Amino acid sequence: FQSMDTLDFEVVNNVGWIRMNRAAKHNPFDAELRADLMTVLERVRDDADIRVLVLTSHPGSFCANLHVLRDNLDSGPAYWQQRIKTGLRFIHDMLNLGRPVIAAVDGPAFGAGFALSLTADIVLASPRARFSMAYLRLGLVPDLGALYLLPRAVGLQRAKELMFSTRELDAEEAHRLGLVMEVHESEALEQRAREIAESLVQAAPTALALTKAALNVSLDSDEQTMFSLEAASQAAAFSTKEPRAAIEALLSKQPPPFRGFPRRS
Amino acid sequence: FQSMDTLDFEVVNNVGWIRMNRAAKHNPFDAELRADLMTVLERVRDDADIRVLVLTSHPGSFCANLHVLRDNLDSGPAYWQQRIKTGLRFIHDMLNLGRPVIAAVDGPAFGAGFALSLTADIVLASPRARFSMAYLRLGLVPDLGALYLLPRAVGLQRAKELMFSTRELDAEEAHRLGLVMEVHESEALEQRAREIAESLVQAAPTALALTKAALNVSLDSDEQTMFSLEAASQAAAFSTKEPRAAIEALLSKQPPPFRGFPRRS
Amino acid sequence: FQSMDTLDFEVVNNVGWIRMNRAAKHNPFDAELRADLMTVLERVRDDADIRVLVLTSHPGSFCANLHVLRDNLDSGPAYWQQRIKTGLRFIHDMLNLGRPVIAAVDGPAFGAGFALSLTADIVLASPRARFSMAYLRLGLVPDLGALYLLPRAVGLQRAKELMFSTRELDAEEAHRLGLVMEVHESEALEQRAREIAESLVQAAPTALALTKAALNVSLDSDEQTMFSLEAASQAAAFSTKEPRAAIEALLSKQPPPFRGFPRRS
Amino acid sequence: FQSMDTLDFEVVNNVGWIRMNRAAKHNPFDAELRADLMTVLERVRDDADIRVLVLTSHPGSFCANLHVLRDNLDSGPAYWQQRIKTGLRFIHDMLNLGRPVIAAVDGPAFGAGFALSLTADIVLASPRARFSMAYLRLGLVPDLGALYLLPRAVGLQRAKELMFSTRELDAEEAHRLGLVMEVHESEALEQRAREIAESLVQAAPTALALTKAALNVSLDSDEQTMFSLEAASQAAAFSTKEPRAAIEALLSKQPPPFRGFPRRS
Amino acid sequence: FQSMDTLDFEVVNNVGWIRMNRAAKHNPFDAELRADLMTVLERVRDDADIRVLVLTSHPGSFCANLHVLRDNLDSGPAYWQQRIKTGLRFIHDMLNLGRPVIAAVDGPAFGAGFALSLTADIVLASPRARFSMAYLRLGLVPDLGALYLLPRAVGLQRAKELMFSTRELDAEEAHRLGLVMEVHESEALEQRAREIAESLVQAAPTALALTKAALNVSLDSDEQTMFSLEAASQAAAFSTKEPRAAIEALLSKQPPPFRGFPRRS
Amino acid sequence: FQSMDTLDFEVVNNVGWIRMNRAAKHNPFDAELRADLMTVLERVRDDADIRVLVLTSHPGSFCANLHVLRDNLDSGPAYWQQRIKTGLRFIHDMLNLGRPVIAAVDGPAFGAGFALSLTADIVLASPRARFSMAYLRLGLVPDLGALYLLPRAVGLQRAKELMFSTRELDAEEAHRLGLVMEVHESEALEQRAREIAESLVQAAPTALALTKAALNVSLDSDEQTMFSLEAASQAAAFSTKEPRAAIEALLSKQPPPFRGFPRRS
Repeated sequence: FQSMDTLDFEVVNNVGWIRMNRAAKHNPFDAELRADLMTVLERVRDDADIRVLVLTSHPGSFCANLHVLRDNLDSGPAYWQQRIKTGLRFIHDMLNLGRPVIAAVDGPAFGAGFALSLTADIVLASPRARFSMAYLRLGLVPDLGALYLLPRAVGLQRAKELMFSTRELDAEEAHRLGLVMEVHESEALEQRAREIAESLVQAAPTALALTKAALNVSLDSDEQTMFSLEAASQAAAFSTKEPRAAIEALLSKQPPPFRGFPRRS
Repeated sequence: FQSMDTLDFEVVNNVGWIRMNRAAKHNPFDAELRADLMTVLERVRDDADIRVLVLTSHPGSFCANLHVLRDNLDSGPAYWQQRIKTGLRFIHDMLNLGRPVIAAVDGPAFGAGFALSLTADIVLASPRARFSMAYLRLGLVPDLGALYLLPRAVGLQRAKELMFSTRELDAEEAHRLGLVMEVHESEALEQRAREIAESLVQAAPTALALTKAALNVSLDSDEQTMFSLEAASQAAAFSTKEPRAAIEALLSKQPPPFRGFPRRS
Repeated sequence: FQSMDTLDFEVVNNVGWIRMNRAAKHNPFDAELRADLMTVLERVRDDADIRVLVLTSHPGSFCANLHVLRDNLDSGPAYWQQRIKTGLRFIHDMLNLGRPVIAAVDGPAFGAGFALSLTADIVLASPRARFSMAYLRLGLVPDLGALYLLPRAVGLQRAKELMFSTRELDAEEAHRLGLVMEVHESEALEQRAREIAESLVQAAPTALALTKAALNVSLDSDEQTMFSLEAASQAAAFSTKEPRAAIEALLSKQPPPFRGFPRRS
Repeated sequence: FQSMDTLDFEVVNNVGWIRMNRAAKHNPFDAELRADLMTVLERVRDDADIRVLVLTSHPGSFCANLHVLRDNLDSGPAYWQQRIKTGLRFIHDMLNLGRPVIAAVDGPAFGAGFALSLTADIVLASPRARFSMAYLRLGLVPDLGALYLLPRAVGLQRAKELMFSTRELDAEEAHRLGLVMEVHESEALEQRAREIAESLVQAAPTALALTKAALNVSLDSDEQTMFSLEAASQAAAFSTKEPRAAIEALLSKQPPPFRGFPRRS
Repeated sequence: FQSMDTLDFEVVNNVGWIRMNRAAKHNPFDAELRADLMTVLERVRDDADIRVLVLTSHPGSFCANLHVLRDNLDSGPAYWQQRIKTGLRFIHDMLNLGRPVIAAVDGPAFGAGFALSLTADIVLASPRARFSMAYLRLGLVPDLGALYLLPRAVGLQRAKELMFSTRELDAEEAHRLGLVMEVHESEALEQRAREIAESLVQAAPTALALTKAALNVSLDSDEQTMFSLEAASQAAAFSTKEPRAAIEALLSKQPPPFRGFPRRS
Repeated sequence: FQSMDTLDFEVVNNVGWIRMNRAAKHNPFDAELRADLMTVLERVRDDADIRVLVLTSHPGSFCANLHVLRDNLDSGPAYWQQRIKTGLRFIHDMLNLGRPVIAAVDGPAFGAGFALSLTADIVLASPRARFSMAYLRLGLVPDLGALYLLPRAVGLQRAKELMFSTRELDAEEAHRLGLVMEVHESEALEQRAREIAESLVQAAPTALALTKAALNVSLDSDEQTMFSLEAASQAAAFSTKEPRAAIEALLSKQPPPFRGFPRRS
């Protein structure tokens, strides 16, 4: 249990809970939050027993810094090319994280917050969740990998309308579009994230990491490359203890350690 | 009309009907089914008069072998890398088949069965159809090209939730997501597959094969490559008899040989 | 204000209105329309003050030439490979146009017309709009980049069913599938296109063009390439006047010049 | 035979000779040359009897406009993004030209001239030929598709050293690196280009165009996509008269119409 | 030891020797050779103890069927699209073979023979070896994956000159271009192939197969995809016995089982 | 001037000199060297005045840890998948570094050292330089991005022979293959690296960084994507001071600040 400037981090039942802790400020994606998230990721890397992550906030907020923009308006192309790279190093790290990441969204996920939610493996939301890409309001292009991530979630035409309109997607529509897996009342959201995360603790870390890594590049790739990635990944999976444990159980007419997510209740 | 160990194959009105014939066992995707399907594909290749294929089962099943997994748990990486390749040779062959393939799903399409349904050009289902990727329950990564095929059907976020949750998609949701083209009552399903397949018999084999081949790689490719594929494909299509027959008919105020699928009734 | 053989072009409030003007003939995509559209694009390129384009028709039509096909049925592969390239030069130009293009569809968008609508950034439609790829009825493969564009809008399985069935998508389903952003009554359609287009006049031309160019290739590309494109694009955006104007306004508790699209009314 | 402001164009024995005609100015790649080259390309498109092109200059020059750069130094990102696109439209057209293009280089091919030579199918050079990418001397990135074309010719490491060093490659090294097919004395260069071009007149236009189009995208693509392009292209080639003529000749123990390039003499 | 119609197959010291046995006919790549090679590949798949393959011929020939072309000149696009696919199934199988393939070339490798040599992992040649792509002499595009394979070996410009010129590459130039690893006198060629093949018997089958599979797709892919393939492949390699055996040996100041190829002598 | 455990770092005339300082141990690529190199990269990022980097060693060595391998032989797939990712984070950072990196190689560059040299923009070597990929000797696949980097430098066939043979490339051959830009006597090597690095100090940081970023992804990409990257990059370059300074100088008949590398002497 560690309380940081921009988040609280707690490991309970092999689940790393990242609770962003500046709800009134809407947890802005600034250098301070980036640094705290990097600290979390480094702790996660060094500890295989942190099996699953939940990314969330105090209720009513998620993630949604103009002074730092103002101060750097004329800093020049070389500066901005590098500053974008700093942001992208973080997104790169999220996509490469070999643990499942569940985002629980109970407030605005705008700009950086929407990009952040797009790096999660599973997104759960309440009816309070709002998603928006509003960079064009600032005369800017979408950053933090949004140009890459959004079309892979919703297709080209939908990405275009979202980024040009800068409109807010509500939870129901985000669910309709497959950005959000399930919608729950605000008062029930954390428990659902808990149930799902704790179920994934029982899943094989190797199978999890390899499945995530392959899915994350699938739409960048081609048939033979993905077929070769499948072959290497399955070979790796079969050299772990989990398939035997699962197979023996099922042949003994018993349920395997990972049975999927718990039924909604 | 040939009755095999795992399927019955019948050609009627230029349509090859593949009826998997082990409903009680849920038509497991094993070496025996693979070999029988390969036999069918080889017969299809040698006979241009088998214009369309329907892949189906005795009602109540579709396609859904743990002993062979158990026996090979510690066979090693080299073995598994090769065994995955054997499976992938088959999927490669399905995707490369120059005839339209209609899958008619009236039962569970799980794991290999879901991958199999993903290789079809058109999927028809009843309310009994269930789709699931449950490899993670075994501590394994999805195989038979699922990592490649699923995101191309539903996008990255949806593929992720399906593969991590291992949940069952019902027919209605599969239709909503575009996996399934139409949902029909079990008692009406075969006749619809018949109507659709027999309509495609009238379509140009060259246009059909080239359209399928281009679509199958579209999302792996890029603008100039696909533009070049379009140019080569259309040049090839114009060197067949079908455009003349279709054009002459339409200019004579008559319907062309292929008018689309029959209206639902 | 210029009246051409196949369209009328009018610039009003920095919006270029392209009104195809052969409604009775359904504005066929022929050499004449291509040439007139090319003239428009060349005028747009030379005039940065034409900030947004609306592509539309006299009401009841959109875009939906068999004699030229008949006359060239046996012209040969070299001929057809080149003629396809001529068509594709135009589509290439549409996708590369650095201004937002709004299509307002109040009638059939068939074949070439559907391809044309797919090159727009935003599609608005009435309940009269119908979309269809019916090339297979002619024994031909889809042209004008449809094999490339359609799967990027709707995924592989949906593209396949649309192109094999040759069915007509109504406005409601096209909206459901994300081809169409909003559906409006025919009598209200033009005003909505007007409202949206005039709002985009306030958006930064640089941010607009760079966002469009990046989105248009996102699904052809990969993580590191798109990350590098993001970095270069943002560096370019920050060297324009619009971010300062937007940021100063927002820090002064005032709305920025571009606030998104006007609320539906 | 047409004499233009920046080139002379002559068709002799089905070969289109493009002779750039401002040797003292080193045939700068300006709006005037672009427009004249576009005129040539349009004439080539409309006339299938112009089977092969030779791109060359009065001896001692090839292709190697700072005032237009100076005048536009502060024109801004939107302007430059569009002006680059104008240049790239031309390069796109060169790469898409379905006729073989032979470049005969007897002088500096610098910047735009090097890019131009990279779009040719065959490059012949004299010992006077020099190749250089010197954009970095101007504080600029390489343009006219050089970032795309050069690594496909020489690999990444070599492209990097060339573009960072801005060094001049002589004919011998360019030949060593495969940029240049053959090196001939200045006094012999045109006749070799003539011999090679006239030999290609005998080659099948369809096979030529399809081979060029496939090669031009090969390194952008993947196994299954290129295999599908091969299949469509060969199907198209077999629907022409040339294979029969070639096969009949060879079975009659006679040489085919196209036997390759004439022996060096 | 099995003597077939088009080749003799012999396994000696864990090396599968494929000796094509129709030298006078230049071992034409016909249905008969394809079928015999497929038989070999199937035997190789079923026997992990066949660790390395050598593909060769009786001396003076390698691999270089016009009647079957003549008979099918007007068979049509659908036919040819399928026949090309049959050929490509074979090439696909060669590239996917998880054993190292050494080609020993002591004669013409023309057309199909050049494509065949391009699928090998290592090519050894004598001064008698000649390589040529001469499809354009027949009015055809290069087949058997040449459009894909050649640019990956030599770059775009070189592939173009080779395919347009249809010239013969001698051993020395092929070695210069990296097609050929080593050139040996005809009388010494087989022994060198023997030495190299028997050395690879000591290499880890898993590392071999995974390295080959990754290299074969590297130029089709991108940074993050290849990084993910590396991670999965190394994880798989570390679950084999060979690293321990190699590491223990080297730490004991002893040579590992695989030390590279024997010195030339 | 900072002396670290595995390297000394010195900034002289805007050039960051990285001098690896464990020559007797051959500067092994271990956690300690990685951490020190990361420290350097972080200092480079924070200081735009460190314009160019030289990566080198005390003479006689470059970069060429079995105990850490031995200790982790059976740590499992999940562990190794993550440890490979740690290594790849570093390589990713090298490729993304917006400053030119010159490697000066005066000794063995083996395994990790060869991968490291492949991330440099320019490689200079002495006749003492040796390059080798010898992972297969350990029963392992090449790591640190070698599977990605090597084919982009030398093509597929050459990468294969290098990785399967595990042979040592001498300086002369590495230069022949374009891995090495220039070969200099050991006693002259550092001064050449100095001359080249100090010349690049005069080059535009924006043009440098954008050119590097585009080249690094060129072979992963496609025509339209690279054309769009070119457009965005040039727009960014024109918003810097360097083009004006260079253009004004050249129009004044004076040399620009960056004239290329100094002549060899």
